[PDB]
Amino acid sequence: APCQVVLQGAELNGILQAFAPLRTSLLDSLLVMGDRGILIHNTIFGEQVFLPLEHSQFSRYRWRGPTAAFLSLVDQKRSLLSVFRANQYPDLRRVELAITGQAPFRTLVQRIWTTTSDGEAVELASETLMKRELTSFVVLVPQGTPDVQLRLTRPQLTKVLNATGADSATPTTFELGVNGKFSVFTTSTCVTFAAREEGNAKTVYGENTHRTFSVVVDDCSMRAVLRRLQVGGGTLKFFLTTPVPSLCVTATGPNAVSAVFLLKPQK
Amino acid sequence: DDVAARLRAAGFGAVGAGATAEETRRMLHRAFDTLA
Repeated sequence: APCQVVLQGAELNGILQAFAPLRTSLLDSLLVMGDRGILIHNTIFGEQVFLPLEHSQFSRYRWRGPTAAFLSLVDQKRSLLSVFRANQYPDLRRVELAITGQAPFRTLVQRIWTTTSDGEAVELASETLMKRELTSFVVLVPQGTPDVQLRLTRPQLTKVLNATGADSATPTTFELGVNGKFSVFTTSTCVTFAAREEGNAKTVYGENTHRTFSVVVDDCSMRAVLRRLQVGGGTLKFFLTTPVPSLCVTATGPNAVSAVFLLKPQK
Repeated sequence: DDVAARLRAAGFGAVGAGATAEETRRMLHRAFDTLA
């Protein structure tokens, strides 16, 4: 088959770990496959959510032809990402994805194998799901380099999230001050750390920590979303120049998800 | 929709629909880069 993707041993373990903290958050999503890997996109509480699976994270990844997108759900209660669900497949041994055909009529056939067989004779052990690509699909994805980056530890991200506002009547400001003082606050909450360029729990590390800014987040769904994705720690990436500023929070780890929030436009 | 307009004003690149195959192929690579 022209397009083949295999998850076995180590890499299957890696994907399984990537999904653990995510629980059911991405079961209903858009699978965007191409030569770079699988980009899983969603919307949570209205916010843009992405989970990139670099091709290098699979046991085998072979892609040819135009990029292809699939709805993860083959039916209301079943999804192409259900295998990776925490403990739904106890004896899980192998997962294979095969895309056959030609745009816009390619088909995705997902085959699963448990510790009840040997190899991948296909016909043998299994559970299989099939999905037709989308003929037409659109996805707006982030790009470009962030103007500032602040890596935060688990407890640090938690302090921040606890500071962010949760309603239209309580704006939140992310401010990188003169001295490299990073602060997040509302009219009833405040938290601050000391930047410092990455060459003591109040010290956060980042890139271009000299570029000050005072951005405000809209109605701020940050806490709800990140709490839902159970993000441990993460890196805050600020895109300050585009007409609409944006803050992307990428989780710390190997195959971490990212949530992108829009900041109020300035000037 | 109002969100697509907001996302476009935020710098988001289009993948699929109104783009050539090489264009969305380039966009996905950029998304993974910035998303990394």
